[PDB]
Amino acid sequence: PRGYQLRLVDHLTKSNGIVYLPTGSGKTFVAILVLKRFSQDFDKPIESGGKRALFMCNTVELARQQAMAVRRCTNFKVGFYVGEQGVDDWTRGMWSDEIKKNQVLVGTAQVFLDMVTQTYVALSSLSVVIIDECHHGTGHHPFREFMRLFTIANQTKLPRVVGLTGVLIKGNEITNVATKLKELEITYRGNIITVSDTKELENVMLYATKPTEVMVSFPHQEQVLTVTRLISAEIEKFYVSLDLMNISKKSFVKQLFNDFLYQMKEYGIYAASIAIISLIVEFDIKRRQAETLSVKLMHRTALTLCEKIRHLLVQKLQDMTNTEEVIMNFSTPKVQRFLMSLKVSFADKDPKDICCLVFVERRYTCKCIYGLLLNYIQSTPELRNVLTPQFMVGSVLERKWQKSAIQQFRDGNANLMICSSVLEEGIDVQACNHVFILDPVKTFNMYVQSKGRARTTEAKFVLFTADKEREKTIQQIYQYRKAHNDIAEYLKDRVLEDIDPFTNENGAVLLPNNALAILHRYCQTIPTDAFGFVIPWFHVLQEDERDRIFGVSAKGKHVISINMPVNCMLRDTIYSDPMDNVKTAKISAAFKACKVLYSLGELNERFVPKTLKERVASIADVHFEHWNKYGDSVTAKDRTYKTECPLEFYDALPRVGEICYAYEIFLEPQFESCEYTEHMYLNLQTPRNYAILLRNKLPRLAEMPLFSNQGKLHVRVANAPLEVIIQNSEQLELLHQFHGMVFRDILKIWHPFFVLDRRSKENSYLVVPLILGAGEQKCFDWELMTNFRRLPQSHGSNVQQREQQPAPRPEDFEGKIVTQWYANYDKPMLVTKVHRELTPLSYMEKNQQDKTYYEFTMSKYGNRIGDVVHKDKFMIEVRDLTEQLTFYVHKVILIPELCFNFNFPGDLWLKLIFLPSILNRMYFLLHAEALRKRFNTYLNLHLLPFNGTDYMPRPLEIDYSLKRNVDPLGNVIPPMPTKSIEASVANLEITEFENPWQKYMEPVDLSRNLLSTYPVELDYYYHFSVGNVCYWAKNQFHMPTGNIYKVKPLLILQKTVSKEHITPAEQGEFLAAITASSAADVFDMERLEILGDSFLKLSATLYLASKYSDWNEGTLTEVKSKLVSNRNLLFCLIDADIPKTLNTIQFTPRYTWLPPGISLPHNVLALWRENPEFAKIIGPHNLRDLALGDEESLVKGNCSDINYNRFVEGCRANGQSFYAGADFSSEVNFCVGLVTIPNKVIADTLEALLGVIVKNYGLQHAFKMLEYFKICRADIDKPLTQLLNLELGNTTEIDGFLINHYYLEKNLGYTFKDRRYLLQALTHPSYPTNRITGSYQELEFIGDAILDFLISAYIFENNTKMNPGALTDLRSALVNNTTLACICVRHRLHFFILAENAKLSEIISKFVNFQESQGHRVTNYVRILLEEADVNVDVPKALGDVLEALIAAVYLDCRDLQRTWEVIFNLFEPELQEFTRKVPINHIRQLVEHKHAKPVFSMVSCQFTCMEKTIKVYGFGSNKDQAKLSAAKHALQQLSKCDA
Amino acid sequence: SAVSALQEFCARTQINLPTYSFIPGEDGGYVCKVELLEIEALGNGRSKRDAKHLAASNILRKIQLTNLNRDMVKELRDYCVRREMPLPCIEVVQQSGTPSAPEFVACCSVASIVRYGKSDKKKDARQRAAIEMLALISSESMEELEALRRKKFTTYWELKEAGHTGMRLCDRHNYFKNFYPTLKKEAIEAINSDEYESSKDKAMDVMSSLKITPKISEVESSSLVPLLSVELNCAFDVVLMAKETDIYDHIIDYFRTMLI
RNA sequence: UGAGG
RNA sequence: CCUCUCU
RNA sequence: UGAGGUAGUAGGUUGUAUAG
RNA sequence: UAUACAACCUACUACCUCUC
Repeated sequence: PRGYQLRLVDHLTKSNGIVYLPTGSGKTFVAILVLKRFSQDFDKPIESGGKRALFMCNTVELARQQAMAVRRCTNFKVGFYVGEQGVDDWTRGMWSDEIKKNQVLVGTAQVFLDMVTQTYVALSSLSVVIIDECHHGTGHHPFREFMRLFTIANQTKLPRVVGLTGVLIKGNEITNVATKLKELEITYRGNIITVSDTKELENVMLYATKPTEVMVSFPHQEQVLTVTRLISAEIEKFYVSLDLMNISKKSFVKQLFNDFLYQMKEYGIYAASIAIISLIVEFDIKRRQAETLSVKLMHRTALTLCEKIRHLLVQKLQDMTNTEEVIMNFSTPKVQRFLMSLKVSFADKDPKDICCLVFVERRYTCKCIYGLLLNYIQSTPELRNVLTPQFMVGSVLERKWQKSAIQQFRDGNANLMICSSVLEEGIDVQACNHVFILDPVKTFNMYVQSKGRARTTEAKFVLFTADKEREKTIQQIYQYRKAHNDIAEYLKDRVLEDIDPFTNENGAVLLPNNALAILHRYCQTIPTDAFGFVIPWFHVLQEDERDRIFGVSAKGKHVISINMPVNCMLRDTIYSDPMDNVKTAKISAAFKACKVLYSLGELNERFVPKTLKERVASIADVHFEHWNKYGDSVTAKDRTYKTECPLEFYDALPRVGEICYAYEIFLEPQFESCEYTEHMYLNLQTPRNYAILLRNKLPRLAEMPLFSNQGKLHVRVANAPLEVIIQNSEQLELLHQFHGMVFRDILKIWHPFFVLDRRSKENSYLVVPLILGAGEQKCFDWELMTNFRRLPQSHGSNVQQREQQPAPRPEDFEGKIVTQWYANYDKPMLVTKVHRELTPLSYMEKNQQDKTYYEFTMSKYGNRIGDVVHKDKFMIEVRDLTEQLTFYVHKVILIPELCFNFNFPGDLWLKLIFLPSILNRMYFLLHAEALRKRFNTYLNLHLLPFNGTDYMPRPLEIDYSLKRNVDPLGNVIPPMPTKSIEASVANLEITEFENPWQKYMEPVDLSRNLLSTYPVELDYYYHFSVGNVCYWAKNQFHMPTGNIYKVKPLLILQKTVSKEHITPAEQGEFLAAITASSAADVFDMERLEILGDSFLKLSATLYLASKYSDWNEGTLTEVKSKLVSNRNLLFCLIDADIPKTLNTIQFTPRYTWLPPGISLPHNVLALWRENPEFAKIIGPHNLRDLALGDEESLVKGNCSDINYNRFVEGCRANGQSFYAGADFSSEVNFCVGLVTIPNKVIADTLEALLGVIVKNYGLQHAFKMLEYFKICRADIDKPLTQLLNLELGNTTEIDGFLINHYYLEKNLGYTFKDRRYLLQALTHPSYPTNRITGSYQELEFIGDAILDFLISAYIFENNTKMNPGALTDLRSALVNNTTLACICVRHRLHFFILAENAKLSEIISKFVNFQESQGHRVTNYVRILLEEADVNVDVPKALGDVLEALIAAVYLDCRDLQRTWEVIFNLFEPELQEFTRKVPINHIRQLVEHKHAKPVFSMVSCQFTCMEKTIKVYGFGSNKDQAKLSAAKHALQQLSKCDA
Repeated sequence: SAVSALQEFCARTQINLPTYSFIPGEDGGYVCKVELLEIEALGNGRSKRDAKHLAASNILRKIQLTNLNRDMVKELRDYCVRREMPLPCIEVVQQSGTPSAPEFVACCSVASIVRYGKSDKKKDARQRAAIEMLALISSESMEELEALRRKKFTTYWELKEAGHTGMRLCDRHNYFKNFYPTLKKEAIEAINSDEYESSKDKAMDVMSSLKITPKISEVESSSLVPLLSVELNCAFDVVLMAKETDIYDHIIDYFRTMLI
């Protein structure tokens, strides 16, 4: 059912009344809710339909506390008017100005009484009057006098009166309860409204069961000791000496000493010894807290008397001998009887069984009895390990320590509670099996409250009394009982307490009775927060209201209106059919509302609420049709994709007599000349180059950056082809042979299964040398090609052959490539220069003088090489050529005779080393322009001057932030422990974090540990309290105006609004969009993925909001998740035929690359494609064995019959072998042009491609692309492009809910033209009064998307220098509900939310107090706090959702994404700056990167070591990841508590 | 570590390695002069390792462009023994980081008050904890007078030999009772005796026996017979106030009761 | 000044 | 007449 | 890649001397 | 409990040489 609180609030709305609830913490909320219900006319001036509210209190302290409660829990200006401000000294004029400015007036009864009498304010102007502590009405009290002003008044316009009373009757006034309560009801013109005793609230007066009352009488036994007389004489001498001193005051000193004397009379010598220690502590604290010397002297002498009294009491104790005997013998008979009673009642009973409360009158008695009890318990080996004492009193530290003590009792750690007398308010403790009132009862409230704690009928209520007062106390208790029963009788009657069934077109039945249940089930399905479900609200139409709705029919019958939650489709009131019985009238309202719902749908054939699965199945064909063709359904790993070369490279093998195109490749070293880089600088810039010869023309390509071992260089492909026509077949044979020579010999890429490929099917083009043979044009180098069909082998030389041939000539080795037959095997090296001066005999230039070089070469390899034959020739200077074939992740003076001379130019050998890398970048750059041209055409931007045929590509840009870790030699790579003890823990409250000290720094309780404390600990308690270790003119909505820790236009929005700012899509951006992270290249797609993902979410949100306007956020969120899911984008991109052209493998040219113009033998390759049966079996081992050579590898293209049969047999035999694994797919995939790509890289590509369109073209053009990818099926009526301006979607009526909307609008930084959007944004599903608009939930769906895109666009453009991994973390942190909740609290927008949930209000107040403590800034403590998503909760989701709804409402009103940006930036600028300097990380990442805590993760349970304690905390979450995150959050909380 | 980093920087720059000069220095602390190529630096600490790791920090800071000289653990223990406070427990409770340069956290707990010191060496971290605690606990011939008045260790090695719990706040009242037996019996035979003509003479004799020099001062009061404040020079900080006539009987009474 | 004693 | 509260 | 050497850092141990 | 000197052991860091 509804809250006891919300049922009270409605009654008080209909009629005047005296709200009575013994149990506390409910009246504040009830007062706040009754105040807001009478706040409709607050804003209007008092001249024109204006009303103001009053809050009168008996005391200044209570008036102040209520004034602040109303300031913290409401959005209405509050004015505190009490005596201390000289209100008596005011004028009619001043009072009129005060009632104009303020809206609620909080004060004391005396202030307002004069105000209404002097006619400064009138009863008619006021709207509600709330009397806190209204039991004070009786007599001539100003509360009663104010109500008498209500007898002589308009009698038409009289304000509602609400009386909140904790205690119905004043202390010890029980003569005639009935007459007194009747007089109280006559005084306040309203019946007392209480709540029946229930689980929700317990009423002490309306309970029937009574415990077994026991009267234990204790003997006088007045044997007077002399120690008490001596102490008394000494204290009175002190009193005489103190009054005379002329001066943390004398009164305080008298107070404490008199209280000790009370403890010594009432509780005996042993208890007094425990209590003098308390005085010693308090007099020591005050001596330190003394400004002037005179006071310090007074406190020092008081302390010295305390030390003397401590001694006299202690010696009396020792004369007898903390033993039981010392305590019992030397104590008062009252205490003796209580201790004896304690022993008999709790003797060896199970500890979890006993729960008892001992009640004392004074607050210091608690401490002195707690000490006595703890020592007695330690002493008695029977009552030890049976009872645990604890005390409570009915400063930050004092409140914190009391809260801890009460929580100890509730969880059963502490069996006994010593409570100070109840006084004004009851005790928050569970039903106690034994209640023992140690100190004589003096009040009726005390008796009722104490007895009410012994709830169980078996519980014993013992009250200890004097023999002399026995007869008197019996009467007082008996009169209280008679009185209590009389209050019970009076409050018993004040307690807050046919139809034709519808037949479906398909046969079904909807009986009306089932309909109330059916409506409740439907309400459960609607999107709901943790705080609870919202049930429909029924209201019996007033007789006067019945007139408008119905005429003759509404006579002699009743009508019930049903209002469904504001989230549901039925936002219209459904008045029932006029019927005789109120009970039937509800069965009619429910039946009618259910029938209306069925028409709208929202119900199955059997009238069962429609599930999410059924809702999505309906939208399946409209949107997710392309899923079915891939054997998948939206209702109820990785994939392999064939690779297809660019169309420019397909069928590009040159022919004979047909024009061919040679594109020259220019390498330009972007490094200067110094000895290390001299050879590279000159050799790269040599006029001789090489060219990509092919039949198809090539597009303009971008300059690409390659990082050599000596520095960086730029590779450029010539825009202007060189057109050459081949004369015959011999020239083409030379071309292909030289191409094969380059890859086989110079680059060692050849495999034993590679055959030159003369069929022009795929990746068929050649590489040709060029010389400046002609004056201007560079002729093809036929001479070089004829000369080097195959590179010469290093035969070495015979010692005699050496002697014969004239091997050494200076000119021959000017620039060639040479290798040494000895040592380095086939290591080719470049002759940089040949020193003419140096000779084998020359002294080694090397600072290590070995004299003649002839010495070292012979010494190193005497056996390997004969002594050099020619002793007088130039020495070659060589520089090694690196054996690395991938180039994008950022001096031996040998003897000539000994080196085999390859006659290759050597200007070309380096350039050809970079060729494999250049070809793999040309391959993907060609695909990139294919995708560029394809998308510009669909957008019809192809004809634009910059995007047209005149388009010049821009040099590729290097992301300088990618980690790109490098293994040695340029390959890209794909502590101390200590022992600790074991423990466990309980979840930390938000309140604990508010305190600014670590747990270890907290001072000990001197109060609960009086005998074990040292003077050192007392010094610490004082200095910590000093802080040496750790308002009525300003509105609630005021921002502090300082650093918490003209907005520049976003370029994307500028490109969207204006055509002029559009810049061309670039080939470079498209290469980044296709290049995955695995490619291990300088650029990737992880950044465009961010902008693209944000756009896709923004566009899917706007599309679903426009197409299906009348859905709940639940269904829209679910359908949006399916639209943006990895599976949907996978299927869309696969349908788009783009995933074949993707860069997703690391470039190893030696193991996994099939070079252009060469392939597997046509025979084997055909076997693979024609026969899928044998495809699986073929493995790398089988292919290597082919070893075809000579004719089969070059001139012929098919493996020989013998080889073919051998291959086939070997592979099928492989089934019966060690290699039966058949996971051979990865190794042989490159051989047949297949690439396995993870399903995530495909969706990341689709988003990256959207991102390239969003960045360069703008939102409008990007929307058209979604139709291309078939993500959004655009309806004929509404264009996809106009999604932004599509309709996503009484002044006094709206402004009634929005009271101080001026301050909301000032803090937001935007003024709303239409406030309907503002009211919708602030409304909450629970709010039952707003029938104009819907809830935040609808606007929140739109706001989350808008905010995410706008923030993502900012982080993308501004924060270029962050690893794409951080730009994700930054985005996640900024958009988190916690971050939004903090900004909502900081900007003071929490006050304007419209809800009626008690839990929600409770948690919002706690979170606002915590944030105010922190300083309105997003700290780690807020991030670790539990949130609604993690799944009680201390971070409400409503605070962030309201901020998102306000951001949506700003856009909906303005219809400008630049104004919405300006608002968002002014709100988030502090967060943006802070999170850019220090980006926060995941909770799992924090826990695993913590230096001292090694996380062990199992309802996932994390065992971590924190400062010598191994604590395991369990995380409960619906999902395994959600449970792990909860465990990590609970852990991080414990680490934050006990840190170093 | 600082030394390791300076060591590695020299290797990387391909320059001369640092030369370290340690002298005995002032008080008990050595001073370390780092000699580096083209620069000179200074850093002094309690131990040679401590001085070296400070020298290193100072020179390293000038290239890019405190250490007490006593045993603070021992000093804190001596201070606690002197003031009668529960003896400190300093224990390394957490080791974490690379075995080449680790991080050690050590707790120091005088009674319930804990302060943490963290460093790169087990000993340095203990010293760090001890220093932090001493400052918090803190915020000389008297101890000679208090030694004659009552048996007291006044240093840790004297205590370690004999083998304190610490005076609880509840048990501070026994201060006069714990005075040396010879002094007490005499001050009692002085109190019980009535040979003295004046109570002023008795009061002075009993206080003189206990070696307490009284501080009689003028307390401002609205009374004909002067109100005087008798202050005492003892750890207990006894302070009494009475009228002139009663001042000397109250001294006698306090002493009798407390001495009993 | 109002309530209680 | 006193306590508490109020002005 | 493996092996060896030099300088350092941190822990533990042992023995001597010193202060406390 | 610190300090100074010498030895042993363990874990690690920088550099160098040789080899692959």
